[PDB]
Amino acid sequence: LKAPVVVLGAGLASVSFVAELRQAGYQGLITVVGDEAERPYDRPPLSKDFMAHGDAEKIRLDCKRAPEVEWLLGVTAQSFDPQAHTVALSDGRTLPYGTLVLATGAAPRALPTLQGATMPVHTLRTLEDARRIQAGLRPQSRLLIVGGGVIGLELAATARTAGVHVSLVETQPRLMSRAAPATLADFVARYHAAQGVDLRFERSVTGSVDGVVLLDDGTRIAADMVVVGIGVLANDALARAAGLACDDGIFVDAYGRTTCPDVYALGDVTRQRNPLSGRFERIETWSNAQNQGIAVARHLVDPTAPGYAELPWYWSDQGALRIQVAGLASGDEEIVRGEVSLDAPKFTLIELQKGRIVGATCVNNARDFAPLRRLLAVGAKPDRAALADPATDLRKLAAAV
Amino acid sequence: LKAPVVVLGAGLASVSFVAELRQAGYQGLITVVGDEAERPYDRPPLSKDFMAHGDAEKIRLDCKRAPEVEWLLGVTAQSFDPQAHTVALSDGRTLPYGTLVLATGAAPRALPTLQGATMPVHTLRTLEDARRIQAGLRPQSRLLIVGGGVIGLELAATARTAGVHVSLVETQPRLMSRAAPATLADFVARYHAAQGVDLRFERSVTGSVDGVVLLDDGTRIAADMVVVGIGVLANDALARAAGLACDDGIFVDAYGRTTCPDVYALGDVTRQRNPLSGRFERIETWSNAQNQGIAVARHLVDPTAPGYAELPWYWSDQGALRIQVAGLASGDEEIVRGEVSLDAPKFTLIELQKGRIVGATCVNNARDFAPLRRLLAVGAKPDRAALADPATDLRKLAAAV
Ligand SMILES: Cc1cc2nc3c(=O)[nH]c(=O)nc-3n(C[C@H](O)[C@H](O)[C@H](O)COP(=O)(O)OP(=O)(O)OC[C@H]3O[C@@H](n4cnc5c(N)ncnc54)[C@H](O)[C@@H]3O)c2cc1C
Ligand SMILES: Cc1cc2nc3c(=O)[nH]c(=O)nc-3n(C[C@H](O)[C@H](O)[C@H](O)COP(=O)(O)OP(=O)(O)OC[C@H]3O[C@@H](n4cnc5c(N)ncnc54)[C@H](O)[C@@H]3O)c2cc1C
Ligand SMILES: NC(=O)c1ccc[n+]([C@@H]2O[C@H](COP(=O)([O-])OP(=O)(O)OC[C@H]3O[C@@H](n4cnc5c(N)ncnc54)[C@H](O)[C@@H]3O)[C@@H](O)[C@H]2O)c1
Ligand SMILES: NC(=O)c1ccc[n+]([C@@H]2O[C@H](COP(=O)([O-])OP(=O)(O)OC[C@H]3O[C@@H](n4cnc5c(N)ncnc54)[C@H](O)[C@@H]3O)[C@@H](O)[C@H]2O)c1
Repeated sequence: LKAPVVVLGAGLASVSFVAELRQAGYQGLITVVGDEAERPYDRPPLSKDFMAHGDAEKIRLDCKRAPEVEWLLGVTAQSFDPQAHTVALSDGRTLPYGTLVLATGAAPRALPTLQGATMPVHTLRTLEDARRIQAGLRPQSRLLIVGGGVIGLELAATARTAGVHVSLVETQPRLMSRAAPATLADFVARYHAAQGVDLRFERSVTGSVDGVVLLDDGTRIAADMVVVGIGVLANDALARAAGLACDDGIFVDAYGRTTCPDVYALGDVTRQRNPLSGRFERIETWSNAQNQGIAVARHLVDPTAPGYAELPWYWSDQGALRIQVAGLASGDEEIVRGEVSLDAPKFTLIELQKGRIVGATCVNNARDFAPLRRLLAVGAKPDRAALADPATDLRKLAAAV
Repeated sequence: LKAPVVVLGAGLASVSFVAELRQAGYQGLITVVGDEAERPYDRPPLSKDFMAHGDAEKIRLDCKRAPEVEWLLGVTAQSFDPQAHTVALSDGRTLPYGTLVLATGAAPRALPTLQGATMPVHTLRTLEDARRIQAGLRPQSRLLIVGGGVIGLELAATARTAGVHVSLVETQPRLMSRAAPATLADFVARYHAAQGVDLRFERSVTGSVDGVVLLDDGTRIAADMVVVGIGVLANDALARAAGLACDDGIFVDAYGRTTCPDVYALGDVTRQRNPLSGRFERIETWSNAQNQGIAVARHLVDPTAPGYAELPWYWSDQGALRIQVAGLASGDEEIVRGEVSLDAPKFTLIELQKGRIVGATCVNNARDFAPLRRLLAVGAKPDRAALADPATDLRKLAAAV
C-alpha cells in the first residue's frame, strides 16, 4: 500500500473499497475518477423502484464512511502508464499513483443485429439509461426485452406492474441460464407468463425494420421500444492497453492483484476464482462488488488479513418474487423445501454435491437464506432427510454444525 | 530483473528461458530445480524415435547456450514464500530468489475410471514413461490408447510401425478436436484406420476387469496395455498455494508476469492470451515453450523489448504424415490446396475469417508452411482465387505482401 491511491471507476465496488481503506486506517490521498457525472449511486433500483418512482436521491451510495476522498466525476481515465505510475484523464490532467485500483465495472453488450436500428433501442445500466427508458414506459405501450436474465426479468416485472405490454426474447431454452438452478428458472418462466409476459425461447433477433423486430424463426415482433439485456462486457480497455492479463475481465488473485505491479482490480471488471467451482469467472453480483472491494482494501492496509474468500450469492426482485440464490446452480442432487406453486410462491432449493451443500435458492423465504449461506460457507453435509423434512429448522440446523 | 534467478522446472521452457537470459547478457546467479533426475531432454521423441530406438542421449536439450547454471536435478520444489523470497526444496534446502520463474509444465490427466486397474495403465510424458511403455511394445501385443489427440496418435503410428495391434478410444466424434481443422481430423482418422488402427469414436472408458477395458456403449476391449493420453493438467500447485491467480494454469501477461510480484511463469503451466482468438488459453505447444521462454527472458534483461507476441503453431509426426498446424482451427472459410488422399498425402489448408488468414495446415508440405505463417503473422488478406489456384507460389505471395 503505497500512497497516493487512485481508483478508476466510482461504482459500488469503488465506493466500498475506498470506505474500507479509510475504515481500516489508511489516511493518505485517495482520488477516484468516475466517468458518469453522477453522485455515486446503486444500480439495482434502476430496474425497479427508480424505474417506477424516479427519485435518484433515494439511490445514492453513502460515501460517509469514505471521508477526505476527492471524487472526479464526469471524467474518463484514458490510459495509465504503469512504469511512470501515472493516469491520463480526459480533462487533460494527469494523476500520480502509488497504488492504482481498477474498479471500472462492465458495460452492456450491444446487439450486433440491432446496431443500425431506427427505433428506440436502449440498454439498462446507468441512471441516464433508466431515465431514457422510463420516459417511454407509458401504460399500454409495447416493450420488447432482449435477454431473459436478471435485468431483463426485473425490468419485465416492473414494466408489467406499470401496465406496459411486455414481450421477451431469449436465445436459450430457459431464463437465467448463467446463475440459476433449472428448477428456479422454470418456475420464474411460469410466473412471468402468468403475469402476461410474452416469452419467446430459443429465439434470436436477426434485425429490425421500421419499428418491427425480426427473429431467427422468421417471425416478427412490433414494439415501441427495445431494451437489450444480453449481458455485459468488462470495462478492461485501460488494463489491456497497459499490458495486464485480461480476457473480458482483468485476472486477479484473492488480494485483487493484477499481473502489473502496484495495479489492483475489483468488482465487475474482474475475473476471479470461484472457491466453490475452483474456476475463474467474472462474478458480477452486487455482493461481490461490495465484499471484494472491502477485502482488497482490508488486505492492502493490513497485509496479515486474509484474501477475499466469500462464496458468491445474489438476489433478484421480480414482481411478487423475491429470489435469493447462493453458490452453484447445480450439484448431483436438489432438495426442495415447500411446494413450487404460483399460489403464494414460497420455497427453498438446496443443491448438494457428494452430500455437501454447494448451492441454495430461496423464493420469498429470506428467513432460510442466511442459515443456508452459513451451511454453504463451511461446506456442511447435513442429513438429506432432515434437509427435506418440513419440520426442520435450518437456522437450528446451521447452529448445530 | 533482480538476482538471483530461480527457475522451477527443467523442461524445454526452462532451458529456453535460461539460455536466453545468458544470451541477452544476464550474468547473475541462475539455479534451476528439476524434479526429474534426468539431464534435460526434449519430449517429442518419446512418442516416436525414442519409443522406437531407445537412445536417450539423442534427445537431450543443449544447455551450451546456458553457461554457469546450477541444475538441481531430481529435486522437487515443495513451496515458495513470495514475501520471504524463498523456495523450499524436497532435499531440505532453501533457495533465495530475486526473481522466481515457474516453468513446471503439466502432468498427464489420469483416467478416473481406470484408477484402481490391475492391468498396465501408463501415461506418456516422461522418459521413465516411455521406457516403461517401450518395455511392453512387443510385436503382436495388443495396445489400447485412450484419447485421440496428438500424443495418442503419434504413439498409435509408432506402435503400428513396430507391428503392435492398436485400438484407440476417443470421447469426441473426431480426433484432435482441440487444435486441428475438422478437414485435417477427418483425414487423419482415415489414414490411421488404413494403417490398421481400430478407432472407437464417441466412446468412453467406464472401467476395467482382469485385462479387459469396459466402454460406455457396454462393450469390451481386451488389451495387454493401456496408454492414456486424454490431456494434461497444469503443474500449478505451488502457485495456487502461494496465492497466485491460477485455473488449471497460471495466468500471465505477455511479459510472463503472474499476479505475484517478482514471480513469472512460462510454458505449459501458463494460461496466456492467444493473439488470434484474443482469449486466454493454455497453449501447450513445443514452439510456445521455447518462444515464450525466450520472450520472457529477453524482456527481463531488456525491459524495452516487446512482450511475447508469437502466433501459435505446432507439428505432429504420425507415421507417413508430417502434419503442421498454425493459428486457429476454423474461420468462416477453408481453402484446400492439393487433393486430400491416402495416395501420397500432400495438401494445405488455409482458414480465413473475413478474408484474413487466421489458420493454416500443411500435410507433407513443409515448403508451404513457413510462408503461410508469415501471411498469418501480418493478418494477410490475399486473393482467395490466388490462394486456391495450384499455380500460386505461396512464398512468392507472402513476399509480395
Ligand atoms: C439495472 C440493474 C439492476 C441490477 N440488479 C441487481 C440484482 O438484482 N442483484 C445483484 O446482485 N446485482 C444487481 N445489479 C447491481 C450490480 O451487481 C452492481 O451494480 C455491480 O456489481 C457493481 O459493480 P462495479 O462497482 O464493479 O461496476 P460499475 O457499477 O459498473 O461501476 C464502474 C464505474 O466505472 C466507470 N468507468 C468505466 N471505465 C471508466 C474509465 N475509463 N474512467 C472512469 N470511469 C470509468 C463506469 O462507467 C461505472 O460508472 C444490477 C445492475 C443493474 C445495472
Ligand atoms: C510424448 C510427447 C510427444 C510430444 N510431441 C509434440 C509434438 O508433436 N508437437 C508439439 O508441439 N509438442 C510435442 N510435445 C512436446 C511438448 O510440447 C513440450 O514438451 C512442452 O510444451 C514443454 O513445456 P514445458 O517446458 O513448459 O513443460 P515440461 O516439459 O512439462 O517441463 C516442466 C518440468 O518441470 C517439472 N516440475 C513440475 N513441478 C515441479 C516442481 N515442483 N519442482 C521441480 N520440478 C517440477 C516437471 O516434472 C517437468 O519435468 C510432446 C510431448 C510429449 C510428452
Ligand atoms: N448473478 C449475477 O451475475 C447477477 C445478478 C444480478 C445482477 N447482475 C448484474 O447484471 C449484469 C448482467 O445483466 P444481464 O441480465 O444483462 O445479463 P445476464 O447474463 O444475467 O443474462 C443475459 C441473458 O441474455 C441471453 N442472451 C445472450 N445473448 C442473447 C441474444 N443475442 N439474444 C437474446 N438473448 C440473449 C442469455 O442467455 C441470458 O439469459 C452483470 O454485469 C451484473 O452487474 C448480475
Ligand atoms: N496443439 C497442442 O496443444 C499440442 C501439440 C503437440 C503436443 N502437445 C503436448 O501434448 C500434451 C497433451 O497431449 P494429449 O494428446 O494427451 O492431449 P490432447 O488435448 O491433445 O488430446 C486429448 C484427447 O483425448 C480426448 N479425451 C478427453 N477425455 C477423454 C476420455 N475420458 N476418454 C477418451 N478420450 C478422451 C480429447 O477429446 C482429445 O481428443 C500437451 O500438454 C502438450 O505439451 C500439445
